[PDB]
Amino acid sequence: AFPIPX
Repeated sequence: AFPIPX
């Protein structure tokens, strides 16, 4: 989930 590359 942006800004999380997961």
